[PDB]
Parts: sequence; structure tokens; C-alpha cells
Amino acid sequence: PKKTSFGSLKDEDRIFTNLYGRHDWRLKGAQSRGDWYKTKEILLKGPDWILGEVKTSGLRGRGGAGFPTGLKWSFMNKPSDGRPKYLVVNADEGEPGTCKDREIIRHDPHKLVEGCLVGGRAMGARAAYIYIRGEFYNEASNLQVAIREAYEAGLIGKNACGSGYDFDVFVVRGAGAYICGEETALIESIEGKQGKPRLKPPFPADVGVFGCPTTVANVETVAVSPTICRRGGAWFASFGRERNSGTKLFNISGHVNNPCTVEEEMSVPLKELIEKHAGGVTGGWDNLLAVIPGGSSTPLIPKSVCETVLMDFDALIQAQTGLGTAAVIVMDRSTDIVKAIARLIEFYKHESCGQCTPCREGVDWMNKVMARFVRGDARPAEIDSLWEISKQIEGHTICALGDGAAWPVQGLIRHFRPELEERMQQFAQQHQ
Amino acid sequence: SNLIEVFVDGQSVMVEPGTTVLQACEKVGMQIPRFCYHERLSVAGNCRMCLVEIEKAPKVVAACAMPVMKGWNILTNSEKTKKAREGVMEFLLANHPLDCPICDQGGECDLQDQSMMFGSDRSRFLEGKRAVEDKNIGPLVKTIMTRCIQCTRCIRFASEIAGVDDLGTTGRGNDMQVGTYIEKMFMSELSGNIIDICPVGALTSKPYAFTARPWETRKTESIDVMDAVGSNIVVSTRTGEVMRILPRMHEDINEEWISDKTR
Amino acid sequence: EPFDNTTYKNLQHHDYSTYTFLDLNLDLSKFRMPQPSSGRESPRH
Amino acid sequence: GALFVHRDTPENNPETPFDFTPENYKRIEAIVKNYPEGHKAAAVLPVLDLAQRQNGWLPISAMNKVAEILQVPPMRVYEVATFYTMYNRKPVGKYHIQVCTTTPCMLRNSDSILEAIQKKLGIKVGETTPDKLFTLIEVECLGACVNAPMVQINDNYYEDLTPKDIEEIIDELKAGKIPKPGPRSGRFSCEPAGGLTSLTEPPKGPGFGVQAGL
Ligand SMILES: Cc1cc2nc3c(=O)[nH]c(=O)nc-3n(C[C@H](O)[C@H](O)[C@H](O)COP(=O)(O)O)c2cc1C
Ligand code: SF4
Ligand code: SF4
Ligand code: SF4
Ligand code: FES
Ligand code: FES
Ligand SMILES: [K+]
Repeated sequence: PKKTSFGSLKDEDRIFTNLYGRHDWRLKGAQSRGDWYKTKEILLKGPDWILGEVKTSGLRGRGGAGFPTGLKWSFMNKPSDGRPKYLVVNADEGEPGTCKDREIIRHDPHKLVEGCLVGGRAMGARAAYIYIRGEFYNEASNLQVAIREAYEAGLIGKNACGSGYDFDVFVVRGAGAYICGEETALIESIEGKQGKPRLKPPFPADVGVFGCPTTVANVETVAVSPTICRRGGAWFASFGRERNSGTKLFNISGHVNNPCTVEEEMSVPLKELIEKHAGGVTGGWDNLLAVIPGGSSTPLIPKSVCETVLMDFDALIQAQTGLGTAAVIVMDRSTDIVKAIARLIEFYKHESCGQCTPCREGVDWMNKVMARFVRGDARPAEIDSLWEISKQIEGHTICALGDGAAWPVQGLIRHFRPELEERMQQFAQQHQ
Repeated sequence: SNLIEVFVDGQSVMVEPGTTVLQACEKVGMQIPRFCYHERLSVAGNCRMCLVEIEKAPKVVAACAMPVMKGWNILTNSEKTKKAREGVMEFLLANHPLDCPICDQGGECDLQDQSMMFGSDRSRFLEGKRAVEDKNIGPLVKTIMTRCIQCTRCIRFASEIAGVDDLGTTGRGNDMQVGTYIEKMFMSELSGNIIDICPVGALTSKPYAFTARPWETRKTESIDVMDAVGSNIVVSTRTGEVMRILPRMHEDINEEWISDKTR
Repeated sequence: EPFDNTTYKNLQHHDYSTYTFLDLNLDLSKFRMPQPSSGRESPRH
Repeated sequence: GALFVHRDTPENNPETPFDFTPENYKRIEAIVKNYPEGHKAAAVLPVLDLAQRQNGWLPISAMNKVAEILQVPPMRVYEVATFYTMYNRKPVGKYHIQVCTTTPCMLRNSDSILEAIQKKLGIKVGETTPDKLFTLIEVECLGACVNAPMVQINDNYYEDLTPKDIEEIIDELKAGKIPKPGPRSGRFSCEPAGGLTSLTEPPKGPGFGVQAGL
């Protein structure tokens, strides 16, 4: 029956077979690895069949929120009200510690392009706008070159793959804002405005880019759809736990011997993932201080939790953190944990779009308090003050960037309050 | 027929579909706090002062932007709602300058009043405050942008009512600044109205500067004769002297706007 | 056929120039489908 | 410096000469056609970038010219130019060094990289060399954390740097040369240094694992 331990994924089950760019990344290389194979038959089965496969696979968003992808793509499976329907692929990839989306674009720019056609067909869209980080200039070019080849081969454009379905794939480059990864702020950027997220309940599936139905999906979420439709949703569901099905890309960075990007089965133990693929922690699994398991947005967890925690949404939620983008950041015992988290709050203070009050003023307020905790120029009573300020940002903002700046502070105060208080005693006795 | 029943504090009210939570609360005499929502401007949803709790939901919703759904119970005075208004007001006043004695808005300032009614009573902000450089936009509107709370009312008014796309937001995060970027004069026949919609003393009247306080003026409700529209005005007098001219709402003539000549 | 798994095969980006991305966008205009219209030249019309 | 209000100067004013080259006007009309008719304002970001690529920075005249061709209010372009960090509203050198300093790079001694560049070029963060060759700034995560520490120069990434690898790169740039982008260590893009731990077997062919129908 079901499994208990997860990991040790065979290469024949991996989806991104050119993750390290050691084969041809152009059309001929992609086709030899299975890309664009029998894509016409996928299209002719209609949106219902494609949406069914994603539902069965239990796939969940890979951008950081983890909503059920198959259920999220069914909002666009409605009749036409006279407006065009678009698909926006989120390639902003701005979360600190996250590098997975860079490799998919630069080394497999035909699973992404094929994903747009299959994902677009499910939603009934006419075209796909791929929003790629503005600093990824070289990656955007390879994406354009692959898109050009797809057009020349008849794989996209008019009568895509001989299916009678017209689909155009456009690439639009950002201009250097982390907030443009947010789905609505991404849409506002495509429309020529500032990267300021919109409010809901006007949802992108009802009023989106150019005021039209749209779906915003991560590159990894879109770059695995064609494989699921071919190998089946049953095959994809065979990995990871229940409700955490699938293979996941991981970025293991920080204080590890061999920082790298690898693909691994969901629910893989955190200790195994670092040891097996990343060469372990610098100084062995005893110099470990804390880990940020899902990019800067997620709270850190200390060594005690890291012993047995599994890398999936449900397991990390129970550990008072999240999976996020599966961007594992490892910090050893030589790290200034207060200073490491202070730089993350400075990052969010430089990336706040500045629209809504709690994160315009609150994040800039958390940054200044953190800048004093690092030096210890604060009282212990300000730790609880910092906690309360954090809870006033979380849930009161337009977008989740405010939430993503509260959680790192809360993680620091949850597990490392003794460190913060000791830092303040040292300053107090020195600066009498 | 098409009305949907919603509850405000448990009291039932029948509203049209598309009515916002803020508008539903108006039908029972409850005014939700606000700094960015104006009934004659487009919805912005960026001051968060209108956050209100919906029973059986964990996240507070923006009252000015959220449409009501059938059966909702809006808790306009719950603990969760009251703690939201205190958190937002705390953020609004963190970098706000201590200009109240020298600020023309004092005594008729929404930030002051809503801070008394919905905010806390003391500060726990121990850092240094932000300070922005002023921006000359003409001889009528005085600009002191350290008092701005980034509500964008002036931006939306200038674009939707006046038809002049000269005010915007330059910057990002805590350094975001409202203004014209270039040295430009916001000269229009409706320009004086940004003084009234600006909830704070960031935009004030230059002819009226320092002359009076709101509480000592007598409000005489009169008519305007500068043109043939007949805008309804309020004439503020102080000890037998006219101090300023304010708009008076008339839905069929001028709403709450007056021309610069009338002002 | 040669399974040369020990070489990087993504060196084409060492030759990209300051106008590479936009030139590719220009080359693709001949393949795009006709764009839809809102019936007006701008929201200000 | 780092100001978001424009003050006219002889070197930057609405009379400063700027106009797209005839080649760029063909690029602009290609960009403008990527968006639905009646939404030409969607092309501000790519057309502002194209203006910067031609010029190297964005004088106030450049911003106005983009507003004219797109029929958008100039203030709306000023909002976009001031919002995004990549747009340069002040002249920079031909080589714009951007050192990441966020935590994943800070953990792997990205401060040492910054010190090396500062000592070599004899400047501080945010300054420009007297010859208008190099400008040094700190940026946020550039999306190459596994290859930390790293810098960006113009459109290229240089990765897995050490205080010696970065100094060599500036030497090649400084004289006449164009260093090749990519990690400066023994690995290629992101693989585990010391040998692949996955994707060692040959990839499967066109139709492996296909289900019945497909
Ligand atoms: C501040 C912020 C930054 C974000 N950046 C990204 C990103 O770079 N790539 C991405 O796929 N999703 C990002 N997201 C999440 C998106 O808003 C959205 O949840 C996701 O892209 C939806 O696509 P998915 O189903 O593949 O997850 C970000 C969210 C926030 C609040
Ligand atoms: S939380 Fe911050 S980034 Fe998000 S909309 Fe509000 S101000 Fe902008
Ligand atoms: S705007 Fe209101 S709160 Fe601010 S200084 Fe003026 S009177 Fe005081
Ligand atoms: S100047 Fe006044 S009206 Fe304009 S954004 Fe600031 S507070 Fe709002
Ligand atoms: S009045 Fe609703 S957010 Fe400002
Ligand atoms: S933290 Fe430097 S590239 Fe991500
Ligand atoms: K005012």
C-alpha cells in the first residue's frame, strides 16, 4: 500500500532531465528527451481531460503558495463572455534562496513552452505571456530562441501541432522588482503600470491582465504539465505523501559543502536531502544552527526540528514554517543568526511596493528594530513589542509580501529568543 | 427581488448585489473608518483603516473594496476589528510629523479624529521619523509632504475628476513620494479641491494659511455667484470677517466640488 | 549518440549582445496571430 | 543621490537631445504589437528599457519621448522609471558592477567579494570611477544563490567568485576583454561540485512512460 519513507528518486522518474544543461537545450535536444512528443493528442482530448489529469496528480502550486493547481486552472474553464483569455507564466523568481526557475528556462526552454500550450489549452487561452525577471537577460534570450524554433516547427502559433488550436507565446521582461512575482503585481507590470498588487475578490480568473480572464502559474508548475498529461496523473501521485504528491526541485544553498540545485521526491527528509545531494552541512550535521526550508519568506527552524522534518507542505506547516519554493538555506553555528535575519528584513524593506500602510511603514519599522537587535542596543521588552508589530502586518496587507516579512521575524523570536536577550546584556554592560 | 440579505452586528439589512461592506454598514448608521476611500473617487484599498471582521472568517476584509455576500454578518465593533484599526493607526502615525500646532488641518483632521476614536493612546515607536522635501505645485495649494499618508486621493481626483494626469507616486516602499516628479504647477479650474479631499495637512490652502482654526469659524451656508452654475458653498467667518469658502454638498449641482475662482 | 555527459551544452549565451532579445521579438512578429481589440485606441479615448 | 524628484540641470533637462534610432523604431513597433489593440500603454516597460539600452541611462528627455510615442501621460512614465531599480536615472559607467548581498550570498562571504572590488577600483559602494568605467552598487537576490557569491555586470552573471576571481574579471574588462559568463569554479551551472548526484543515466527517448490513451 502507501509508502512511509520518501526519497531516492530514479532518473527515469525525474521530469527535468536536462536540469544541469549537459545536453542540447534546443528543439532537437528537447524532442529526443520526450518533449513535444504526441502533443497533438493531448490537445484533442479537450480541456476537461487535461484538467482531470492535473486534479488526479494532486499537483500543487510551486510558486510559494501551494494551491491545488488542477483546481486552480478550472476557473478559466468557463464559456466565453466576449473577452480574450490569457495565461501568465510567472518566471520572476525573486525569492531569496530560490534558483529553480532559472534552470528550467535556461536548460529546458521547451517543456516550459510546451507547458504553455497544454496549460493554455486547459484554460482555453489564446496566448501566453511569460514574465521573466529583468536580470535574467541571457535566460530570456534562450527562451526566445526556443519560442522561435517552436513557431518555425509549427508547434505553436496558428494551428498548433496540427490540432486546430491557435496559441501564441510572448515573453515580457521585468525591470527589477521582487514584488512583480506576486500574481496581481505581475499583471499590473505587464499592463505598463507600477508593480503594485491588486486587491481581491476581483480574481484574475474573472478580471486579469488587460481586464481579462487570466491564470498566473509558476514556471515549474507549467513546465511539468505536459509530462503529467503523458505519463498520467496516477504516475505523478505515486510520489510524496498524500496531498503532497509529486517531484520537487530543491535549491540547497548557504553553509553546505556543495550548494546545488537538484530534483527530489516530495516528502524527502530534510536531513537526507542535505546529506545525500548537498554533501552535508559545513562541519557535519553538528555545526548546523538553523535552516530556512522554503526561501526567506518561510520562518527558520532550529537543528532539533531539522532532525526528522520532511520536505512537504503539511509536514513543514506542522513545524511552524512552510515549504515555499523549496529553497533550503542552511546556516551553521558560526553564523550571526540575528544578523542573517536582519538582512532578510532589509531585503523586504527594499522590495515593499509601498502601496498599503502595514508594509510601507511596518516593514521599515521592523528593519530599524532588527538593526538595533543586531547591535544589542535595545531592551528585552522590545522583543515582545517586535512580535506584536509583526502580527499587525500579517493579514492586514493587500499582498503576501507583508506576511513574508513578518514570518522571518517570528521564527527568529520563537527559536532564538535566548540569543537576542544575551546580545542585549553584552551591549548594556559595555555601553554603561 | 434581487436584493440579498446581509447582517451588520446581527441586524438584517437588504442590499443590492455589488454593494460593498462599507456601504452595507452605511444603511444601519455605522460609518467605517477610512483614509483612502472616497465615494466620488475610484476604490484604492491601500490605507487598510477600513479592515473589518466577518463572522466565521479568519481574515479581516477591506470594507471599502469587498462586496458583501449573502448571509454575511459584519462585526464592526469586535475585538479583532478593533485591534486592526489600532495596528493600522499605529503605522500611520509612526513617521507622521509632530506638526499639529503648526498644521492648518488641526481641529478638522481625519487622522487626528480617527486616532482619538479608533487608535491607541500612546506611542511605542522608538526610531527616527521620515522627512520628505516639499514640492511646489502652484500659488494656491501649499504642499508639506512630510504629512502625507500616501492615500492617493489627490492622484485619483486629479485623474478622474479634473482630467489632469500630473500627480503620481515616485519611489517605492517607505520612500514612495506623491508629487509631480518634475517641477510642475497643478494648475486647473478644479485644483483647489485637492485641499478638501486630502485627509491630512499635506495639501492646504495657501491664501488661508495660519489665519484661523476650524473650531472658531462660523459656517454660513450660502450660494456662489462667480458663474451661473450656482454652486452651494459654505462661507467661513471669524469675528465679522470672511476667512474662506468651502464646498457644500448638492448632488444635483456641484456635488462637493467648487471651481478655483469660487474658492 | 555520443553520451558526453561531461560537457556544458549551453554556451550560446556567451555571444548574445545588447539587442539580442529585442531582435528575436522582432523576428517573431511574422508568426503572431492578430491581436484582439477593445474597440478604442486607449482608455482615454 | 537616490532621489526621486527631478531637478533640471544642463546635462539632464527636457531639451536634452534624445530620439530613437531608425532601427529602434522598428523594434518599438514590434514590441507595441505584442499587446492587444487599445492597450499600447503596456509597452512602457520594454520601450523604456530599449531607450536605456541605446543611451545607457534615462534622461528626462528620454522619458518624455517614450510618453509621446505611446500616447501616455509623462507622469505615468516617471512612475515606472522611478519604481523599478534597473532603470538608470543618472549616468553610470559602461560596466555596472552589481554585488548581491542578501543572506544566501552573505552567508558565503559575499562581503569579501565587495571589499576586493572596492580596494581594486579605489571607490566606495554607489560611486563611479573618475574615468566613468565602473560603478559599484549592492543589489538584492539575483536568482543565483546556489552559485553564491556572485555579481552581475551589464547583462552577464559571474558566479562562484572569490576575492581573486573577481579581481581577474575586472582586469579583463578594464583593458579590452569580455570575460565569459558563468561560474568561476570547476562546475558549469548549478550541479553539486564534486560529481553529479543525479541525472547520471542517459535520458529516456521519445515516448517513455506514456499511458494508454494520451
Ligand atoms: C511577494 C511575492 C513574491 C512572489 N514571487 C513569485 C515568483 O517569483 N515565482 C512564482 O511562481 N510565484 C511567486 N509568488 C506567488 C504568486 O503570487 C502566485 O501564488 C503563484 O505564482 C501562482 O502560480 P502557481 O500555481 O504555480 O504557484 C509571489 C508571491 C509574493 C507575495
Ligand atoms: S504588503 Fe507591501 S508589497 Fe504588498 S501591496 Fe502592501 S505595500 Fe505593496
Ligand atoms: S495632518 Fe493632522 S495629525 Fe498630521 S500634523 Fe496636521 S493636524 Fe496633526
Ligand atoms: S497628499 Fe494628501 S491626498 Fe495626496 S496622497 Fe498624500 S495624504 Fe493623500
Ligand atoms: S478606506 Fe479601505 S483601505 Fe482605505
Ligand atoms: S542571495 Fe545572492 S543571488 Fe540569491
Ligand atoms: K487637507
